[PDB]
Amino acid sequence: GSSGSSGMSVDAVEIETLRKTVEDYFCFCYGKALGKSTVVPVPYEKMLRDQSAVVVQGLPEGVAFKHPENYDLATLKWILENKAGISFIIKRPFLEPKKHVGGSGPSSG
Repeated sequence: GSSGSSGMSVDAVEIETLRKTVEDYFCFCYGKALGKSTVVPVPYEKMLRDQSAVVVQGLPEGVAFKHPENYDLATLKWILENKAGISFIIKRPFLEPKKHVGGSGPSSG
């Protein structure tokens, strides 16, 4: 058995929860500008190499569009604060093959 079991900080669940909120947002702005009825996952890996297909506005100073995990807890809060303003401009959809029709009806469980 364990003697001095050391869990995780209580505030930790915060810094982690914040990164998630920002992660989704980027998806909302991206999918929203596309004109779809659902959120789309922003391909950071791709956007990183090619920052033209989709632009990002409403960002702070001395910053650079990147994963919401690379930003310090401090910065993270900012994004969420001035998020309502953050916008996304789609210049062109990345190059990728479409997916064949399979099963409709997205659910959780």
